[PDB]
Amino acid sequence: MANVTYDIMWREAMMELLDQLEAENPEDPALAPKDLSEWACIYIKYLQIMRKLETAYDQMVHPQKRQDMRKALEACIGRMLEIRHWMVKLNRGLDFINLDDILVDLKLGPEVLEVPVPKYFIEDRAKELDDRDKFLEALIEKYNVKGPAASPIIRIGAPLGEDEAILMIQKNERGRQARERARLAAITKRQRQIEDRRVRLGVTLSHEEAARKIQAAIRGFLWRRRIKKEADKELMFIGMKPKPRD
Amino acid sequence: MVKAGKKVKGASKVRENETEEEKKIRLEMEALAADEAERKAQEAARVALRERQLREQRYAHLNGIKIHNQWRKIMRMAKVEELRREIEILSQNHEREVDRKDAIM
Amino acid sequence: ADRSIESLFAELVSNGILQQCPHVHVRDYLGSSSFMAATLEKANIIPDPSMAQVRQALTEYAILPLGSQFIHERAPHTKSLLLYGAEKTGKTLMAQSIANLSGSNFFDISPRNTDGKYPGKNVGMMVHMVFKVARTMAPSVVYIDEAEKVFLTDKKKLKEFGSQEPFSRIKKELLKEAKTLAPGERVLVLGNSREPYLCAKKDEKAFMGFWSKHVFMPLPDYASRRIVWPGLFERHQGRLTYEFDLSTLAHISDGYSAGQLDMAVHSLLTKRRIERLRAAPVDIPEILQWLCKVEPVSREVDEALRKFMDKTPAMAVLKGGGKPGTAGSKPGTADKKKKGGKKK
Amino acid sequence: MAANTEQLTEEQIAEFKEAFALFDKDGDGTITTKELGTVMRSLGQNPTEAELQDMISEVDADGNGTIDFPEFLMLMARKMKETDHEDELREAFKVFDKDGNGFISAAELRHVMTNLGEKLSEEEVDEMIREADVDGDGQVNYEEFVRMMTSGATDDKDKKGHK
Amino acid sequence: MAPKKKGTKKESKKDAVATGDIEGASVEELNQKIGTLEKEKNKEEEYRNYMQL
Amino acid sequence: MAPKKKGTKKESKKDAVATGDIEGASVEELNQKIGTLEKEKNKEEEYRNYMQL
Amino acid sequence: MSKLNDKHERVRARVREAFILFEHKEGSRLVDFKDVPTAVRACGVNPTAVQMTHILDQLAALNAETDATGYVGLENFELVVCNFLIQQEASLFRDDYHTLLRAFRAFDPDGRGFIDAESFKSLLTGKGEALSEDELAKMMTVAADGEGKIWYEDYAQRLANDGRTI
Repeated sequence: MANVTYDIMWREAMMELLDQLEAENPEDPALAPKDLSEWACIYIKYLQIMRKLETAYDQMVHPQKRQDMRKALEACIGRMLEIRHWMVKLNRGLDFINLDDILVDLKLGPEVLEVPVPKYFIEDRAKELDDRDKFLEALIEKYNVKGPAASPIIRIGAPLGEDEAILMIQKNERGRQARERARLAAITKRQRQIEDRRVRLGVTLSHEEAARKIQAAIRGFLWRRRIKKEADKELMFIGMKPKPRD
Repeated sequence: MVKAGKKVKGASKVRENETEEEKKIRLEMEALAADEAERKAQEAARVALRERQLREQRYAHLNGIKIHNQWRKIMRMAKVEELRREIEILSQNHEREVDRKDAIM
Repeated sequence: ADRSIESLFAELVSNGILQQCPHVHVRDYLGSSSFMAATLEKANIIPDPSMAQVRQALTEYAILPLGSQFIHERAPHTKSLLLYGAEKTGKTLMAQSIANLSGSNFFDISPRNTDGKYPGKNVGMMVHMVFKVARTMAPSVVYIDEAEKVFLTDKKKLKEFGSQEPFSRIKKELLKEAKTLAPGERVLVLGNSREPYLCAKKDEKAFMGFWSKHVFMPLPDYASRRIVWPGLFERHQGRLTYEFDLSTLAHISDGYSAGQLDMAVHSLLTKRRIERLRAAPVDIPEILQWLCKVEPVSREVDEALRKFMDKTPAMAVLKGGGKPGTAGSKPGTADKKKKGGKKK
Repeated sequence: MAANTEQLTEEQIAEFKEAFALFDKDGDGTITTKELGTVMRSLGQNPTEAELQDMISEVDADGNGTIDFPEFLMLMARKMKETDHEDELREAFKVFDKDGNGFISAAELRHVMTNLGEKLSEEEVDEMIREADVDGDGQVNYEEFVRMMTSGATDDKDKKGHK
Repeated sequence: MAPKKKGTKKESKKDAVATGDIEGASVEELNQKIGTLEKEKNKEEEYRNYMQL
Repeated sequence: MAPKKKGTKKESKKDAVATGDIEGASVEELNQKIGTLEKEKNKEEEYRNYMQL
Repeated sequence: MSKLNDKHERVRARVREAFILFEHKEGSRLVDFKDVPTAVRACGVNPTAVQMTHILDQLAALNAETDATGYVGLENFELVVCNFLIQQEASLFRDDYHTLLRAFRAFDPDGRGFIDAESFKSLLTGKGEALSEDELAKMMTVAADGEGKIWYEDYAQRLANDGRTI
């Protein structure tokens, strides 16, 4: 976006924080948030506030603007942590709170519940964490320590003996060849039966008839390909297939 | 068919008087029985998974064909609607273009 | 005081307690949000919380406070997060991801890790090692694996572990040095439990009372399985085409865990299989061939996990079996009243 | 009519409905007689132009150019009884396989399609050669050609199960 | 155009057949009841898989 | 995600009753199969309603 | 009882189809003794060489009561093969891809993933019952690539899922 637009959304974050404060302590105490519905809407509001403040603090090129944003982002995140802990206390101790109904009512998605990870938790310490990892790896190579275990694999078992493997491969291959011989014999028998039927009927397959059958099959195959491609295009047009990304 | 899952109370006393040669024979027999059960369980799991696949697939293919047809029709007539939106958007776009080209004149 | 902090760091790295954190993310733990968890509370059914909710709660409890010194000074100070669940459910993955995202030192004081290291009275020494290093170079996290065995005091089950030194050797020093922490120090203690219900009677109280926040992280549901399967294939560098029967695969893989399916997919996907994936995408019978050698999680383990959940204080108060366990309840009052009424 | 349609399984009915509705774009429940052959071929059948015209005359008696789903279903019930088999297709190919060596030259097969029988257009033959002579060696293995034209038509789930 | 729910208000009444005791009744009727229950379970599984897809 | 009813401990060995040889099974066996089929149908219906909502 | 009955029925139908496939003449209900070894294996099972010799000896003994030398009757072949399948001896049931992959790893201790076709030829022809050169060439037409390397994984999968209906 435009840098002036990002400054505008930072200003909007400031007004949203002010409005959240005012809603928390309105001039009418009866309008103050009393139930979990209002407090959870307020919590979602701080969630989006900290989301966009976090994005802004990431993306601004202005040093002093980001320095001012750092306090706002830290304070908003800490406030949201306070709100989360307090709502868990008021939710009979359940650390997990269900907001799908409220999100649907307010026209928001479950992705809002996914609290983003601030990037400045790592980016600001790039060189320092680089040196720390360098020290870790230097100590690792000095002391010859083994890292975490890799992804586990089905322990199929130790390989069988050489002679036993030879024997069972021999039976397996004889069985496979027997099946192949049976399939070939079946195909040959079908061919012989069809040719004998044609001979008995007195119908010999001429070149013209063979060409007609082959061209019908080719037309069917090519038309199937074209139908599948046009159906794919209709899928991606009316919304049934993802178009191949360019 | 003796149920190996039920440990008989008193079988530990028999192992006390078992000789080394008999212990090795019993251990080998137990290992062979355990491997046979494991392979049978592996075969049964593969068969059960395949059958649960097919029964699920038996419903799956026909139901998916029907679903594809029904929502194909539904969002076909949905795609019909957005053409009118394109028409209107292009109408105001061309009107604005005509107005602004006149200003340049 | 006469030992340099850098020397302590080097020795901790050498002993396998302090290890380099792998580069993984919390979003590697796939899943779909529970689309009627609230409807289940409406119907008076306590749902297994969605893994999206689990990630949200874990982030808010640990990552956001630990990330900033200013925040951690004033936010609700959470010192212990309890992650208990079945095998291969992703506890290690979540721990590593949180540690990497927080950029914290990682001190592994798991009993299996520390077996054969600092035997005897030096069990008290390793704790001071780790605590001083963590305080000096915050942020830092101390990791415990199979935490149900640290607080155990039964001798039979301790010896059944086949350990030259009992796993409960670190219990007293862990408890003593835990109370020395304060907000703003950016030092955390994280434990992963497979059978948290193992602690019984006297050990059960000392077990439950030590972790502040109880995080129930369950198995993925149908949509979450449909998300996890292609994600696991992509993690193992495989891919399933658009026409893959993912719905039937998820339905027949109902009951399988994320890590268990990851292990099965790793076994199924070989280098030649990856090379020929373009020539032949993975088929469900091909998956089932490997999956037959894979045993799913027994219903008894899940039911015991549910009983431990019910024993956790929040829904323990919910189910009307126990009064709210306030920290101000001095033990002994219940026993004295019952024992003083039969001497007249 | 009902007796003929009773031979149809519900899966076959659903597949025929999908094929019909693919070219029933307007949703009125009918498809044109020109797209009728295309719907014929979408289901794995390989009707000739003469057969298509004959069945158009048989069913489209009113001559409106459109044939509806029940007539489609009875036509399917009539014509799947005589579906051309892979053995018959291979017997057709061995007629032009003069040497009996298992392959027919690409140019020879192109001339066969462009000169004998229902003449295939030059672009159709180009696609035929491109999808048959995949390696581009100028030789068409008609056995594998029969195999891949039969593939995608006759119940690939059956081939999956027959492993 | 998902099918209207004017089938459920009749299938609910149609699925409530003979929820009484089976004590002392015959092996034959037990077999037919097992068959009907198998059919009901198969239909429920079919519809579940349908709308799950 | 069908609700995990407490009491399904004994259904694990009952859901494995073979659909074969219904004839020849005693009255008690047929009653047990009837109960198993009813429980499986209820589970499938709950699972279907879960997808519905 | 009904499940045993229809298991027997499907076994009988499979054996009948196998015999009809190798029937010498259409309707003659006779299969040549030299074609019996392939017909026996065509029933979805791969008994060992000793078991095949035993089956051939049993069929010859049963045919000794008849005057058709060198040919096996449909009833006797059905009885023998259906007996073998019905009693469900573990030798007839086929191994899985897991055990096939286990055994195929014996000849590749280095874990290269491939086995030399020429060396595997000599191993097969000199160990166990001697494999013949014709079937050896047939099998290296399938398993051996252009480099002479036998990538044992796909061949094991083929030997697992070659006609394995589940």
